[PDB]
Amino acid sequence: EVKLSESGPGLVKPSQSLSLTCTVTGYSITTNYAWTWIRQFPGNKLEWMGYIRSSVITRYNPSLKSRISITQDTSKNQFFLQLNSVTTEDTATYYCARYDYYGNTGDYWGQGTSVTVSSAKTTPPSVYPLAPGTAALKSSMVTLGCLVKGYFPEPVTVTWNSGSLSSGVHTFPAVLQSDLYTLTSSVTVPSSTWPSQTVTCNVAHPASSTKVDKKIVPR
Amino acid sequence: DIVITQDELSNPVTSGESVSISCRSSRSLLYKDGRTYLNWFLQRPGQSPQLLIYLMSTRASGVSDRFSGSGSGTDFTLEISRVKAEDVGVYYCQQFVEYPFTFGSGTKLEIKRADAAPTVSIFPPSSEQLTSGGASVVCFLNNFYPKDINVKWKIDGSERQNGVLNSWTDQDSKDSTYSMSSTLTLTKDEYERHNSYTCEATHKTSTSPIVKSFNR
Repeated sequence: EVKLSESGPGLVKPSQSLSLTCTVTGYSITTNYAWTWIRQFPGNKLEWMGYIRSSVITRYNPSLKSRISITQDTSKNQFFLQLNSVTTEDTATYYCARYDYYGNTGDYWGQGTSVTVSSAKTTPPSVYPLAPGTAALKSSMVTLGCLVKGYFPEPVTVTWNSGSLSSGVHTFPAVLQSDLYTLTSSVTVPSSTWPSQTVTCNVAHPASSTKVDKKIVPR
Repeated sequence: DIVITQDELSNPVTSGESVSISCRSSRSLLYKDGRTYLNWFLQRPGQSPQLLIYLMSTRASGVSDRFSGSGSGTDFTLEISRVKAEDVGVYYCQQFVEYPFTFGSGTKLEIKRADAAPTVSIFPPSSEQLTSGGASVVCFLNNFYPKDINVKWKIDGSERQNGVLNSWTDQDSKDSTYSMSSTLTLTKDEYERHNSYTCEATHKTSTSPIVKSFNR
């Protein structure tokens, strides 16, 4: 199974270098392909950044001028992106991919890693429970939620009951204000299951190494 | 470098219908080996792009035979046969004939389904947030179709616009609906100056707004 996976910092300061790693599994980066970096900007435009092939031969998008280097470490089955002198325009989701001569990638794109370029400080979220005001039409369904307020940078991950509750969940895109993001997540469950059985949202913010659980208790 | 253009889809497609999506290159993508170097990708909501077609008409392994590519050296068509809810997302073309392997800006497929009214819920600030001096009131407007919707906040019966932030999901890959969250944020002191908090959703499914409120 050929898989690729990106890793690296989710936040970089302007003027410094962005570095990302692509770890290739199920395939040798010595098999003959264009090991490629692509990025997708906010608003979703895609840009080809460059490739490495045959361990040492690269080509880059001229848009990146002299700021990009792609290298590899055959011993670790990894290739690397270095983008120097970054600015806020380099904020994007970064993907690695394996292209062949004919443009076939197979299913071999990474899941993508967000990198934000900003001078703003890493900040963990406050997580607040959203419990219904009073009571309403039971023997049907109830909607609960959590408000994830004041974090930086993106992303957070939200689960309910440690991922056991996956149906009936809506996690909304974050909104940015004053260098902080806020998002909310709703979950809808049968009214026979809450408050009888507990409902907890789990909120991870990898950039700050924080994970919070918030049990939703009746008001 | 090569300019790639895609047409927008002006109308949503009902499950079971077929739809063509088109892209255009300023330069021919036909190469000297007789192959035309054009790829199609689908990016489903929240996912990485997935290759559907390469070399203009060759299906990637594992891809449904409902996806087929055709065209000339400069005009290309992806045909999606018997569209399913799970096909929703953005379809991109990419030229692969010369660097910098440019992508088109995408074509969003929307699925047409039966109108559905939003399920509206409102939530007061938590005790925890109030202790820190803040007060956010949250309203969810869930699982509606079509996507066009208006949310209005009222405090003690007066329309309130300042301090409101909204967010919308992409179309759901399973039920083809949309959802939206609206959050009104005030200081604790401002929150405690009023009693009634209301969020009103206006959607084509009704003449009258769906109104949800609480009293502090």
